[PDB]
Amino acid sequence: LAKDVTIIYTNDLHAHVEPYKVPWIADGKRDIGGWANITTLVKQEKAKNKATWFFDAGDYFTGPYISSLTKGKAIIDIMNTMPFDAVTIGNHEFDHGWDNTLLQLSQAKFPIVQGNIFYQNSSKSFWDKPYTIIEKDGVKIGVIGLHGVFAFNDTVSAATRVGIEARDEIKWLQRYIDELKGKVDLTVALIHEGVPARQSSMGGTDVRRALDKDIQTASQVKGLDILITGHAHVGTPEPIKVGNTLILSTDSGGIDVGKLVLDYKEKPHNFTVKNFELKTIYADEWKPDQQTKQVIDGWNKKLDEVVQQTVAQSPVELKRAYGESASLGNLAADALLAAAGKNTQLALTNSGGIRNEIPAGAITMGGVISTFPFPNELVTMELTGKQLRSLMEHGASLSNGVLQVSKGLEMKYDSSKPVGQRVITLTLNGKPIEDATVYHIATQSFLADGGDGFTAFTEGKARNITGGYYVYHAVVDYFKAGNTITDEQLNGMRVKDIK
Ligand SMILES: O=c1ccn([C@@H]2O[C@H](CO)[C@@H](O)[C@H]2O)c(=O)[nH]1
Ligand SMILES: [Cl-]
Ligand SMILES: [Fe+3]
Ligand SMILES: [Mn+2]
Repeated sequence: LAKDVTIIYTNDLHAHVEPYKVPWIADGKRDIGGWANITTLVKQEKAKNKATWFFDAGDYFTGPYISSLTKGKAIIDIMNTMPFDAVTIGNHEFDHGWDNTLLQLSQAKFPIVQGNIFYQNSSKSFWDKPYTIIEKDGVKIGVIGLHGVFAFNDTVSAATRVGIEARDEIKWLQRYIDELKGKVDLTVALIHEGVPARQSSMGGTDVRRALDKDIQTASQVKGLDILITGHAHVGTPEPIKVGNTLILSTDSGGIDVGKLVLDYKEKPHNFTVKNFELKTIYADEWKPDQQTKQVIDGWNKKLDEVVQQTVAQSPVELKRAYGESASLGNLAADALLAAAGKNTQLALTNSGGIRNEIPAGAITMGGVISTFPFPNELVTMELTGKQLRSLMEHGASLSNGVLQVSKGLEMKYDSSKPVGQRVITLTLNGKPIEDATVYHIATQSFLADGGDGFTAFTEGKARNITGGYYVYHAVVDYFKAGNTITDEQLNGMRVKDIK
C-alpha cells in the first residue's frame, strides 16, 4: 500500500510567461523559465505517477507587460492551459484593484484557495474558498491558502485594498488545520508572507533575503505537513524542517521548479521524504507545451501593435538595485521629477517597483511597461526635511530597499549601524536637508499612501494626485520631451552604502 506522492510547486511566477535572460545566470546569455516549458515538466511528471500535485503560492501577476496591459486576464488564460491543482492569492493579484482580483480569478479553471482576507469590520470573507481537498489515487490532500497580514499591509497598494484586509494568519491556519483533521491524508498550506523580494540586477549580494517568517509560522502551529511559501523569492535547495513541517519555496519567475517525492502510507499514517529537487529550468533543455505556447502567442499578437512602438534608445542595458542607486531608479526618479514640473525639487520612488532590466538598443513601450508595470499615479506634496530624513532612514533599514532618488539628491548610509541610525549624509544640490525646511517633492501613489512601510509620506501636505498617469507614462514622456539617458543617470551613485 506504500505510495509515491509527488508535489511539484512554484511561487512568484510574476507573468514571466516566456523564457528570458537573468543577468546573474550564465551572465544573461542563457534563456531560463517559460511557462510552456513548466507545463511540459508537470505533464510529464503527472503521466508517470498518478499521485502528483502541482501547487503555486501566489504572485503569478505583475511583471512583463502581458500582465499589466490585460490586468492579469492573459495570465489566468495562460494558467488555464497548465495543470495546476491549486493556487493561492498573492499581493500582486491585487495590483489592479480588488474588484479586478475577483473578476479575473473568477475565470480560473483550477482551484484557488484564500482563507484569511476579509471585508473590514465584517465577518464576510473576500474569497469563497478558504481551503479545498484534492484527491488522487486514494490520497486526499487538503490545501489551505493564506496571506501574511504584515506582507498584505506592507505590499498591497492602499488604493487597491480599500475596505479589505488580511487577518491573523496563524489563527486561521490552525483553525483550518483543525477543520481538516480526519478528512485528509496530508495537509498543505500555501502561504504568501514575509519580507518582500529584492528587486535587483545583481542577485543575492544585493540585500539579504531569508525565510524567517515561515520558520516562525511553522513553529506556531501543529499538524501542518507542508508549507509552500511565496513573497520573498528565496528558494529552498533542501526542504527546511521545522518540527514535523517541511517548508518549500522557489527563487521565483519560473527560474526553478520544486519537486518533492514522498513515500506515503495511509495505514500507519506516515510520510517520509524520498527525494527532493529544486530544478533550474533552462529553456534549451525543454520542449514547450504547444497549447500553452499557442495561448501566449495569441496574446502577444493582440498586444504587439501597442508594445512594439519605439520610445527611446539606450547605449547599454539599464539595471536596477535594491540597496543603492542604479540607472533604472535614477531614470525613474528623474522622469517623475520632470513630469511634476513647476516648483518640485526632488522625486522619490521605490526600488521594489522596478521589475526588470531594459536591454541595450531601441527601447519599446513594452520594455518600459515590463520594468515599471504598476498603476502607481504621480503625486506631488510638501514634506519637511525631518520627514524626508525619516523616509531615508526607513530605506537605509533595507526592509523594503532604498528609495531611488532624483538628480541633485545625495544620500549616504552605513548598513553596519543600528536601524534608525544609518543615514550619514543627506543633501540636496550640495546643501544639507534641514529639519524644518519644507520641500516640494514628487513620488507616486503606492509610496504616497505609505506603501513599503514608508509612513512619513502619509504626512505630506498640499497633496495632488494625477489620475491615470503612472510611472511608465512619466518615463515615456521623459523621452518624448527631448531628454535622453545621461552619463550621470548611468553611473551616478546618488544613494550609496558606505559600510
Ligand atoms: O502598487 C504597487 C504594489 C507593490 N509594489 C512593489 O512590489 C513589491 C513587492 O513585490 C513591494 O515591496 C513594492 O515595492 C509597487 O511598487 N507598487
Ligand atoms: Cl507577513
Ligand atoms: Fe508577494
Ligand atoms: Mn512576488
